[PDB]
Amino acid sequence: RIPLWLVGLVGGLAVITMLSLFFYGSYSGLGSSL
Amino acid sequence: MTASLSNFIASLIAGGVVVGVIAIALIVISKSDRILR
Amino acid sequence: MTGPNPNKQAVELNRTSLYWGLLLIFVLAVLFSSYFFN
Amino acid sequence: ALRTRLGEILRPLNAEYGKVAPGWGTTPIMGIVMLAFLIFLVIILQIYNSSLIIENVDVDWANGIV
Amino acid sequence: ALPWYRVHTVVLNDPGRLIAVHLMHTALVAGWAGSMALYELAVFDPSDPVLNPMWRQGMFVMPFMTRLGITDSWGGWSITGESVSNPGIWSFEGVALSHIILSGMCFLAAIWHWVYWDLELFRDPRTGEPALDLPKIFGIHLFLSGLLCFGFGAFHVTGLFGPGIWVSDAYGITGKVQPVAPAWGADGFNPFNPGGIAAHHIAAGIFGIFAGIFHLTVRPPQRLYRALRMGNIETVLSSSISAVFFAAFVTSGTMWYGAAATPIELFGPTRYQWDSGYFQQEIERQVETSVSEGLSESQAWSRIPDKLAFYDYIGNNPAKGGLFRAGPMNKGDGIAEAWLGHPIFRDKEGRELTVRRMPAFFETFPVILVDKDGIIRADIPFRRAESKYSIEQVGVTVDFYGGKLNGQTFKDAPTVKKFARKAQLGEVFEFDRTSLESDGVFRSSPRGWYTYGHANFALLFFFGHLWHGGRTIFRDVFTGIGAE
Amino acid sequence: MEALVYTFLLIGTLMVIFFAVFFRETPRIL
Amino acid sequence: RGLFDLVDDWLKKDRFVFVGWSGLLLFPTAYLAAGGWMTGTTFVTSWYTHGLASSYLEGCNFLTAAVSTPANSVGHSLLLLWGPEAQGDFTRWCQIGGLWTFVALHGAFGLIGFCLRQFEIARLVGIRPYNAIAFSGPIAVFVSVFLLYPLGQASWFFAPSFGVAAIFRFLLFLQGFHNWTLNPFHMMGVAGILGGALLCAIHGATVENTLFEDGDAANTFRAFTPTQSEETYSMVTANRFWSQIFGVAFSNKRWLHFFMLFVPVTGLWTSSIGIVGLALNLRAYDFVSQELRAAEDPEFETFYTKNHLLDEGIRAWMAAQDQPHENFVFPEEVLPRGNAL
Amino acid sequence: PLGISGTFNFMLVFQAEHNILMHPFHMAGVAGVFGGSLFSAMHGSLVTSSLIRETTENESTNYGYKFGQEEETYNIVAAHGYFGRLIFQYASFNNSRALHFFLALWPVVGIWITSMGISTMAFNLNGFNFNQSVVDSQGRVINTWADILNRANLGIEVMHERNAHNFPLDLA
Amino acid sequence: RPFSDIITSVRYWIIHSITIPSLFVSGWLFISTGLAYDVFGTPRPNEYFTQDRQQVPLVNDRFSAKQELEDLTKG
Amino acid sequence: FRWLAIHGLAIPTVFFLGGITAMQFIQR
Amino acid sequence: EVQFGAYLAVLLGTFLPALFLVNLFIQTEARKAGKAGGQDSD
Amino acid sequence: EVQFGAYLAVLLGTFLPALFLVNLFIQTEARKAGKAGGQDSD
Ligand code: CLA
Ligand code: CLA
Ligand code: CLA
Ligand SMILES: CCCCCCCCCCCCCCCC(=O)OC[C@H](COP(=O)(O)OC[C@@H](O)CO)OC(=O)CCCCCCCCCCCCCCC
Ligand SMILES: CC1=C(/C=C/C(C)=C/C=C/C(C)=C/C=C/C=C(C)/C=C/C=C(C)/C=C/C2=C(C)CCCC2(C)C)C(C)(C)CCC1
Ligand SMILES: CC1=C(/C=C/C(C)=C/C=C/C(C)=C/C=C/C=C(C)/C=C/C=C(C)/C=C/C2=C(C)CCCC2(C)C)C(C)(C)CCC1
Ligand code: OEX
Ligand SMILES: [Fe+2]
Repeated sequence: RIPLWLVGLVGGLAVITMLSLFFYGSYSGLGSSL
Repeated sequence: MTASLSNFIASLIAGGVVVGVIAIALIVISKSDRILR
Repeated sequence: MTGPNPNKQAVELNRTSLYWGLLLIFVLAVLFSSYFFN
Repeated sequence: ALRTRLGEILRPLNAEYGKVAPGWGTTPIMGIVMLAFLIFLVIILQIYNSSLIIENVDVDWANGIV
Repeated sequence: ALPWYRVHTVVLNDPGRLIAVHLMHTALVAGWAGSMALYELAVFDPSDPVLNPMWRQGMFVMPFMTRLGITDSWGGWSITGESVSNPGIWSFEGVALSHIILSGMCFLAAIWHWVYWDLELFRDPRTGEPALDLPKIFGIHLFLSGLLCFGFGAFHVTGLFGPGIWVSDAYGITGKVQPVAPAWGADGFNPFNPGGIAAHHIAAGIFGIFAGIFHLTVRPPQRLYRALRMGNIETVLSSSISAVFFAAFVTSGTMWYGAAATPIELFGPTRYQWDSGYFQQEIERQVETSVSEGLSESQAWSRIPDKLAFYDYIGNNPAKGGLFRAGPMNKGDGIAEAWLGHPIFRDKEGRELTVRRMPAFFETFPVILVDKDGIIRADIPFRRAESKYSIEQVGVTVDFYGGKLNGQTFKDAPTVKKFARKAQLGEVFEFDRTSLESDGVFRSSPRGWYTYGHANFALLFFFGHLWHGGRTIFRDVFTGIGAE
Repeated sequence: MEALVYTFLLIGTLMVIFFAVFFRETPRIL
Repeated sequence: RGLFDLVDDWLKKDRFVFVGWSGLLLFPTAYLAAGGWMTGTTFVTSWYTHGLASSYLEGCNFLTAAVSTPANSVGHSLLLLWGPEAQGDFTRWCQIGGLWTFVALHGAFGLIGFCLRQFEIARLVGIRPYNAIAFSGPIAVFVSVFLLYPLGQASWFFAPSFGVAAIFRFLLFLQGFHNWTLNPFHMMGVAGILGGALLCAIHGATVENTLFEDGDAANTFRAFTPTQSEETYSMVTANRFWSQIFGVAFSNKRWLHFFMLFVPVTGLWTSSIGIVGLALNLRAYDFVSQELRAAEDPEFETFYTKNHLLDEGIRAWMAAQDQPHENFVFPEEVLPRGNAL
Repeated sequence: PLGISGTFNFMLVFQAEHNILMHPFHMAGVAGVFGGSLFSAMHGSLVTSSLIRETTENESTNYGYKFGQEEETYNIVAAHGYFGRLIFQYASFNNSRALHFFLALWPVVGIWITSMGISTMAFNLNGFNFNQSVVDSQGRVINTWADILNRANLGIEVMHERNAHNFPLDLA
Repeated sequence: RPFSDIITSVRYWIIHSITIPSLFVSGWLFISTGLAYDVFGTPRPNEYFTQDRQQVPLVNDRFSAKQELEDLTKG
Repeated sequence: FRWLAIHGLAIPTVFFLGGITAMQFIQR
Repeated sequence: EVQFGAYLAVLLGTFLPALFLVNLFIQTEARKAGKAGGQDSD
Repeated sequence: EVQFGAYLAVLLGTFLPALFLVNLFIQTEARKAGKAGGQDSD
């Protein structure tokens, strides 16, 4: 048994590591106009 | 008999097995999951 | 002739649905006039 | 309920109403026709679309005989 | 207590007045086609069927009479131009007057069939309630349409007992009503083959004869009589509409893309004959063979008919008109008079410059002169200050060949700019814009209007398939649903 | 001559707005 | 009993997702339209068809990625995977733009299969089928734009590509070349979309502000059990409110909720009729009485003639890069510029 | 401009000078009125689907509602079980109050956000600009859909107020 | 079984602690090994332009479109 | 069983997100 | 220059359908006054 | 050359008064069907 709010916490900050990774590569790599 | 006509009948056979493997799988599972009277 | 039809009904239109249908025609007349006059 | 002379002739055509063939009947015969007519419409569309090329059939304005 | 949108549902349980209504729609359709064709003969002018055909004069139903074999009129003129002493009964006036007489008789029959609604024919002999045996009514009415299909293709079309179909050549020069022998092979499904039309209505008429022989004798199954609700009459209407917009996408399709059933001598050219350069490449091909047979250039362009260059004109494209502008195409720029010729542009260096042509999208298009390899050599500049490719610099001279400007050469910039602007519009013609008060914007051909109505209709009838269809299946719950 | 039709359509539309507000069929309980 | 009855009873069984008969048409075709879009916007380029970049491999974000329409040389080919163009190769099928017709065709049979889903569930639950008839609205916008609009045009190239900014150019391509905003069918469509958003914002805010006291809590969301027969808001009050604010008001809940169906859906049907009229280039481009006057009088200016000069800028400036197949090489001196811009 | 053609002179010139379509607040209100007209016709259909029999087939459907009645005029359990099978079970509001609140939330929040798109673009804080954003390793500009959208904006920018400008940049 | 009772269970996270990283890394290796450029034919950043072909490549034929893309993708 | 219903949508989604995180670190 | 068939389009597009909808209202109120039996039925 | 305001004179001189006289007949028959009380009164 795992508390449900721990599950939404770890997956919720996992999405932030996915989203902010996508806004990172808007300023670096391809499609960055550097 | 052309390139275009031979490839189309092969797609018609391929269009038969796509309907087929859906239908054959659907008859078998409809036997097992019948509803009690 | 033959007998009276048992499928006679009556038509209704209340005062509410009059103003819808009037305003429907005038607004379509305002909209489509400018194109018809060209 | 007014007998007319033309009404007497056509009366056996309307005298049946709602007789059915019991069971599934000729339904599997119909579907083989409908599967066939589905293939027919696919073929004559792809001839027209030039996505099914038949030898000595060219979809272009042809010299009709004058 | 009916609402205004349910007033015509008193005919649901009344077969005797179902006919009198369906005869009255027929008396209005037939009275339209008679009175439309009488209106078109007061407007038509058979002065020049080469530069003023029937599709320039906005004739809509008139290319449907000439498609199935009507060329003469009681005035003595003909669309083929050959004179006639007597067209008999079936001329343009004879057809128009006979669709009127048919309208007046379907009118009087609908007064009978409305008054005498109570006939024993429509009663059930087992219950007494008014019923229609919809499986056998379909057997009769499909067997009749097998005969009128097979009878049409075998007798009217093939010229056994009929005139035949309007056929034509590939480039819309020659065309005449003639019998068409059917093509039974895979070449019948070439839609530009007129033999496929004869082979269709002969073959598919037989299938419609012997389907009515089936659908008379064999009764429906118990499952399909309940599943498709064949006791209800609205399942006929739900599925008849599906067989009617489906037919209307096809006819609007083959009108717009072209078929042998839509000749470009009657409805006008398609837009795909402008996009591919279908007439530009053909006029050059009849000059490439003329010049190769030892000719001067102006004698080569003089062999080109005025009709062939008239299709090479952007004002005959149906994709140039507008919606709320009205009238014939002659209202566009006037009745054409003559062909001004084929201008050929040459610079001071002497190379040949072709004017870049306007596509069908562009209402406005800048005049650009391009040589053979694609390099921009001259134009008419918007901004005249920093000009590097103007006609004054390049020194473009114009040379006409054929037409009424046959051997002429204009060399100055005022005159060359006037012919460079009118050469991006296809060929160059002299019009008569004072007869019909022609304003100066392009209209559409009857090819364009037919595709408009019968494809906006077919989209609306798709909603009628879903309304009347879902009204058939769900019939027990249209007062509402039960709370239990 | 042309703008006379446009004005008649506009003030004619404002008439049926006036009659719909003040001469409305007043709904009543029971 | 029979074989048909066992299959009919299995599909209609209560389960997680209702399958039914219509799920055999929906679930295969909708899964491949959606997955064909996610693949085509991620991996497949537009470098050979349009000469663009429309993938995530090519640096485009969510906005500038698309599944793009094929070349003009393809014409209106269906671009079958086994066809004469692709000839069985998957890689050359993607580069021609074969995924776009794959998305549009399997998507068109998803909207068929989803509208059949709404007739099937309504017959089992036992209700009137107005969801399936209101969903016919969005069917008339998919068909008459993604299908019937490129059919009337030169090829599939002039269709909306399935991407966010690729719709946005289709909005701009349709003003300069067609004058779409002048068309009365868009004008009756904006009246239904902004009219439909109006009705749910009012009916949302009037039900929620005439609620009854059914509890002592300050939260009013808690005080509603779903199976209760008492109405949850005072219709007499809400009528009395709007009869004095706006002047006229609904006195009929059956007429109200039907009117919330009619207004959004009709704006999708009337706007769908006009876009069929632009497949044929029957556009409402000009008022000729405005155009004949502005030609003879070089002082008469309206807002309407100001929009034509904005459309010459759309027809000239983008059409060089819009249509690389036609090879428009415009000089600098033909492009209409204004003063000092 | 207070008119109809003046509105589209306003919208197109606002596109060239501010790039509203790429701005995420016009994006959040297109979602407000497409969503608003969705949930309007989605709520208005599920009430009209589940009406209770109170009329005959001859008279109108609407006359089964007497004004000011206290009985509920539609089976709300029926329309909940329909939409509970049309998508799945847990996506359906059984609460009619929370349902009639979501109809008021979605458009109004979508138009608050949109009207503060025009406001923040009144002070020349324009929408996104992805022009010349994709380059190869050589450095040549690879076009995107935003570059095609840019050439539509450049056509309106060089043509709006074709006489009012004297200097190379439309600062106003 | 209810959905929230699944993801809170340990046996769920026993299975999906192996399958998620074994499937996310396979989506990484699908790109970093250069495989996605060859299945879908997407140009690498090296190969939008070539030494010979300096213009924008377009398909200009209905039926030999497969053969023309064999031309424009070799160099 | 519903393991075929979710994992037809989730097994692709994690696979593509494995590729979209890899494309952030690809440069010229 | 305007099209002179547009006056016939608009002014019959107004009047003919709008005079139709008036008739369905007048006979509606006549049936209600017809059944009511007082001073107006006749 | 004819006067283009005469089409509006004639076709409204026909239709507007003739559609008026139809309305007085339809509400006449509705009052007679209103009092009669059978199948059409409502
Ligand atoms: C084959 C054609 C056909 C036929 C025979 C019917 C027959 C019927 N329909 Mg149906 N329908 C059709 C097509 C057809 N429909 C199409 C295409 C649609 C989609 C638009 C509909 C949508 C529809 C709805 C939504 C409803 C019906 C209803 C009805 C029934 C009564 C009609 C009525 O009271 O209208 C009476 C109409 C009037 C008094 C005036 C209508 C005025 C129109 C809008 C403008 C004038 C018409 C114009 C002159 C026509 C030009 C010709 C053009 C068609 C080419 C009747 C069974 C009703 C029903 O279900 O019955 C209970 C109903 O509610 N139909
Ligand atoms: C000797 C054999 C023979 C021959 C040579 C023909 C010859 C022909 N038949 Mg025919 N036919 C025959 C026997 C024959 N028939 C028999 C035995 C039957 C059974 C009764 C038919 C039934 C039949 C039908 C039903 C049709 C033909 C058609 C045709 C024409 C095909 C070329 C063409 O223009 O189609 C063009 C091809 C199509 C139009 C394909 C139809 C597919 C539809 C349009 C798809 C779209 C449907 C959808 C609702 C539209 C909206 C979606 C939108 C987004 C696109 C040609 C005249 C077609 C025709 O008359 O068109 C002029 C046609 O529609 N035939
Ligand atoms: C007595 C018979 C008769 C004859 C010989 C004609 C003759 C003519 N009519 Mg006319 N007409 C008639 C009766 C007749 N009319 C009646 C009774 C009406 C009222 C409904 C009309 C209404 C009418 C109109 C509105 C028009 C004509 C027109 C024409 C002319 C061209 C016909 C044409 O292109 O149609 C082409 C016909 C079709 C394309 C019909 C196709 C049938 C569909 C595809 C059937 C498909 C379903 C099928 C049943 C399924 C089963 C198939 C089975 C075999 C397998 C021609 C002179 C045209 C004209 O120029 O008028 C002056 C025109 O526009 N007619
Ligand atoms: C200073 C502020 C004072 C208030 C200002 C008043 C303006 C109010 C406008 C009146 C609406 C009249 C339309 C009649 C309509 C009519 O009478 O309907 C009456 C109808 C009442 O329906 P019931 O529930 O009575 O109907 C039950 C059944 O009988 C149905 O038939 O009320 C509504 O549904 C109207 C709600 C939508 C209101 C539609 C308004 C659309 C805006 C106007 C569009 C035209 C503007 C054109 C200008 C060129
Ligand atoms: C009685 C009689 C007679 C007579 C008859 C007649 C003379 C007829 C006529 C008829 C007619 C002459 C009719 C007509 C009709 C028409 C119609 C019916 C039309 C309509 C149309 C419509 C309505 C349309 C609409 C529209 C429009 C307008 C626009 C666009 C859209 C649409 C298309 C929708 C005779 C002597 C022979 C014989 C004896 C008896
Ligand atoms: C194409 C094709 C194919 C395939 C198909 C399929 C199988 C597909 C699938 C696919 C899929 C089906 C896909 C999916 C994708 C997904 C994605 C990739 C997603 C993403 C997501 C995101 C990114 C989002 C975000 C977010 C979050 C996470 C949270 C918060 C919110 C938001 C929204 C922001 C085949 C083989 C048939 C062949 C033919 C062609
Ligand atoms: O005023 Mn109205 O539009 Ca706003 O940008 Mn600057 O200013 Mn004028 O130019 Mn562009
Ligand atoms: Fe509600």
